This record gives sequence, structure tokens and C-alpha cells, in this order.
Amino acid sequence: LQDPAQIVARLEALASPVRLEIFRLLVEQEPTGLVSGDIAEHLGQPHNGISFHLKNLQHAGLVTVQREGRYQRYRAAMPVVRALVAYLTE
Amino acid sequence: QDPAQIVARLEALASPVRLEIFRLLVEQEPTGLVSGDIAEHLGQPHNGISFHLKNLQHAGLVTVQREGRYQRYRAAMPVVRALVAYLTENCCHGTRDCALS
Ligand SMILES: [As]
Ligand code: NA
Ligand code: NA
Ligand code: NA
Repeated sequence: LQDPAQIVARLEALASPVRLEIFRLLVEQEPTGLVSGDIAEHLGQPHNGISFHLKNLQHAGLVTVQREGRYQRYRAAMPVVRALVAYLTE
Repeated sequence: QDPAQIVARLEALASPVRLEIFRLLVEQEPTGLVSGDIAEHLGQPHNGISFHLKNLQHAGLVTVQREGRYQRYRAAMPVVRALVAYLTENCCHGTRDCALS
């Protein structure tokens, strides 16, 4: 049962060049993901703005933080991705 | 694919009523529906449903054919498949080595 309000918010989180780039970079970087500083470099964007965009994707569920002790890597949430693909094509 | 066409596609789908119309059309492949039937099923006035179909049509996510009184719409499933292949492209450093099925 997928909340259409959640699907909307995920598509809205994606419908921005910069958020789409972050997301697609994190898909390509599965399953280890990236520190937010490396995302910002791949984007040519200030690290602070990237942290905001990331929080927008994270609130929508499309990106999760993989934490090992204190060390945080952002990852695409592939389960939620696969569910989105199914919602739109199945 | 142009990135601007991709964002436009996501924008068209990020709309509750447009998403409901498009999922209905996906469900009704391959025959599609005339717009009046789409509005009647959703219990909405035709003027708003037609508008939202147009938006999906500009985005390329629906195809349209004349049939008198209304227009028959279909989901353009090759375009939607293309959108999801773009979102997943190069998964796992181009290997595609993770659960995508
Ligand atoms: As993968
Ligand atoms: Na991109
Ligand atoms: Na990742
Ligand atoms: Na259809």
C-alpha cells in the first residue's frame, strides 16, 4: 500500500536538477555511497547547500545515512527506488 | 535523453490528480480511455481532467487520438520505462550488480 502523498513527495524531491544529480550519483555509487563532501565536489556546489538538498531527499526516503561508529555515508535507498519504479510501471 | 525532459516528466507526475490519472491509464493498457471516462471514474469535472491530460501529453507521458465527442488517451509506456531506466542508469558503478528486480 503506497501512500500517493509519499509518491508525490518523492517525485517532487527528484524534480530539481541538483536533487536529481545527487540522487543519480548515489544510485551509481551503490552500495557504499558517498560522504557529503564528495557529493558536493561531483556537483561543483558548496558543501552546505548539498547538506540541505540531502535532507530534502532523506525526508522523502530516497536517500538514507549509513553510519559506522561516527563515520556517515549517504546512500540511495534502493528499496524505495524499486517501489517507485513498480508504482509507476506495474 | 535531455535532463530538462526528465525533470518535466517528474514535475508532471508530482501532482496528486495527475498521478492518479496516469496510474489509471497504466492500469488500462493497452486500450486506454476517453477523457470523459477518466473524469467519470475519478468523479471529477471533465474540464480539470482534460487539463491534467494535456500536461501529461506535453510531457510525453500520454499519447492521444481523436474519437469524436472526447479524445482517447493512453499511457506511453516506452516513455515511462525510459524515465525509470534514466533514474537507475549506471547503478553500482555501471555494473548494475544489486537487487533492481
Ligand atoms: As546496482
Ligand atoms: Na542527473
Ligand atoms: Na549509494
Ligand atoms: Na493506457
